Amino acid sequence: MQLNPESADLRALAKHLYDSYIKSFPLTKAKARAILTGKTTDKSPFVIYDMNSLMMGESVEAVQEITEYAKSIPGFVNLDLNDQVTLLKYGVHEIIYTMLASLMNKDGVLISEGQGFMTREFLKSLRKPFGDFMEPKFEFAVKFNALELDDSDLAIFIAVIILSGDRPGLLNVKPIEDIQDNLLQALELQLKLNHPESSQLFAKLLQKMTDLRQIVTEHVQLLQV
Amino acid sequence: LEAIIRKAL
Repeated sequence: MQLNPESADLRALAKHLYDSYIKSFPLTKAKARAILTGKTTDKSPFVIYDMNSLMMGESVEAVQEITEYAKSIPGFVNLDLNDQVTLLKYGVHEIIYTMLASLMNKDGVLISEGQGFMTREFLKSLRKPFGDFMEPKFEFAVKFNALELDDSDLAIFIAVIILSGDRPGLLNVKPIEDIQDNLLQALELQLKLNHPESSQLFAKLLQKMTDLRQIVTEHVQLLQV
Repeated sequence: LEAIIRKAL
């Protein structure tokens, strides 16, 4: 590869998506990992690890933030308004579970915008079938966080999921795929520059999208109860 | 909800 005008426009597209990633979402991964690790910021979160800790601590919001970020993707607002709703209808759950891995470690998940922290084992100890609600998300997060993506990687990765040309009921598929092809080019370059150690990380990220649709499929089956 | 999406646009 070389540093040429096409490469610079892909990096400028990456920077634009990252700035919108920050403006649209309050709690990013960089601040999430800082809270979960030692370099914590302000007030420490209230850990909920059993029933007693639940008492002394006693999705709709994310849908609005993701739509705000989708409006900043170049060309998304110019699509047919019905297709814009269709892309966000079948993709918002895949985004939320991707953002959820940023707030997760092997012990639990960050809740209440970092004010609380509920452990993984306490969520599994809940009564059936509520004990199986968050467990598929943790198993995905352990594998997903093993890729060690940052906010710059996730910003473009979130954009590729939105511009999925295979959503049911898309009136105009071709212009959607032309944007995703541009997003895929920027995501490939972003991963090669930011991850000199991960062989075929671009291929591994695309395979994670198949795992995301299996979570949403499994989550809807759990919601029919 | 699709109704929440068909609003922020």
